[PDB]
Amino acid sequence: DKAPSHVPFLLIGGGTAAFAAARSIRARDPGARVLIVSEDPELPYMRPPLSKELWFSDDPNVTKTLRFKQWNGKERSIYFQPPSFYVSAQDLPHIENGGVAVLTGKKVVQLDVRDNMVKLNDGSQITYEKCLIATGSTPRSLSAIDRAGAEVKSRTTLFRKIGDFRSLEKISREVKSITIIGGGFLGSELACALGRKARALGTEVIQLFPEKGNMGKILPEYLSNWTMEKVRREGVKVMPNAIVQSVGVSSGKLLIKLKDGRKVETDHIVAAVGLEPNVELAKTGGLEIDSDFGGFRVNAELQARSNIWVAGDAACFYDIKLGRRRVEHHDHAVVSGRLAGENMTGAAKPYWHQSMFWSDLGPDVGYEAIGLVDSSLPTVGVFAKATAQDNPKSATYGKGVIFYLRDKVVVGIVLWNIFNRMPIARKIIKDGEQHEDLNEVAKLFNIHE
Ligand SMILES: Cc1cc2nc3c(=O)[nH]c(=O)nc-3n(C[C@H](O)[C@H](O)[C@H](O)COP(=O)(O)OP(=O)(O)OC[C@H]3O[C@@H](n4cnc5c(N)ncnc54)[C@H](O)[C@@H]3O)c2cc1C
Repeated sequence: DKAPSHVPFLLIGGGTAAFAAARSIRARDPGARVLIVSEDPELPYMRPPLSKELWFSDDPNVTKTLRFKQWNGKERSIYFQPPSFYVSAQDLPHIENGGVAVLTGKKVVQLDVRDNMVKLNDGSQITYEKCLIATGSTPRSLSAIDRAGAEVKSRTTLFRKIGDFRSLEKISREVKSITIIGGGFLGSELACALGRKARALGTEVIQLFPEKGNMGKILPEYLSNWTMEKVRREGVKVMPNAIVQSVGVSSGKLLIKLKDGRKVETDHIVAAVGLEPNVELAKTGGLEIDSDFGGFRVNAELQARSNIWVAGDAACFYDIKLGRRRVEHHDHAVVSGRLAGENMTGAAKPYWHQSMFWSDLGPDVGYEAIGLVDSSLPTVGVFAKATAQDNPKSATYGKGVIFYLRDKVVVGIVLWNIFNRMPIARKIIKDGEQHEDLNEVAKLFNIHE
């Protein structure tokens, strides 16, 4: 497949924000010709199932089919659309009423804003009328791993893509002990997925991290501690307050030394320690990056320059209500991709509809969030006992709401085992009231007493 020399809409990166923008552009302009350039070999696909539902499939071919059952048992593909949705890049200029093409296996390596042109890694050049940068993020590594040898590096997984799901799933069936470094939602999701697999055979899964509990940077202490206990009960050796000093090999085994003196022996490492946005194109492009939040600096309309927009993980945007931010979540990529697509077809609209976040630690435990969520912000938590419907599966102390406050106004919300109430949370954040009583506000989420 060969890119044309010119395309009206060029989308750089072939993930969630690009796919959503393509969909939005085609809705706004049913004859649009849209080219997605994607460095990966696969068509656009969603990432969340890679750490969740693909692990809970009992079909041993799931690795090949990439089809998963949602918690409620409905089956679907990780791909946003099948191959029949797309047209070829070479045919894109000619097909009547246009289409969406994906040039896979190609990376955009230079952006020339003045001449509305990009160059690919193979030396082809493509001129565009409107461009979206949707390049996503790259995993941080741990310095202790960077200092270790090549064997350690080759037995350390940075969990991002289909290839990683496949490689780690295989490892899971081969080794006796896997260690996850990182206490965030992704680390914790992998801990639960791996712990579930380990269970039949009682093999070992370790999760270690510097905080006092799982998701300690986002959740307050009570709930972070509650979450750690839940992960432990999934059959995981959880080691909080753990700072890695070094990692080496010995007797074929990986040896992890912690600052506090503890040592861990394991067969494979998964490092889930957060991300950096992929801003390589900003230097050739002369595009500003945000030194406070990372990412391309764009405005409330996701716009960087006259015919360049940025969406998804890579976009540091101005939120008129909540302030400048960069958000790295699936629904944000959907919302911002869609918005950029509308703005690329004349919309001129600001980011307004607040995107949400979720995480499931199996069919039985679910979190959703929206707005400014950071455990350093003042929080107020209101909780209750869970009913049988308060879990991710049935949706399609055991529950509660956490309010995140700034200038005594709710700027963020976390819902713990409370589903189908995101719109209420969104409306509370939108209205920016000073609430006399957050226990009264908790009643909007069916949390009483
Ligand atoms: C395992 C996993 C589980 C997750 N679970 C959740 C969840 O439960 N809930 C949630 O809210 N969020 C979740 N996320 C986060 C969510 O997937 C991301 O926020 C989302 O993928 C961001 O979309 P994006 O378009 O910005 O980037 P991506 O979807 O990452 O797409 C960027 C694509 O562009 C490619 N690319 C980069 N640079 C170039 C270039 N120069 N040329 C060509 N191609 C390029 C990249 O290789 C990549 O394929 C998860 C992420 C992972 C990895």
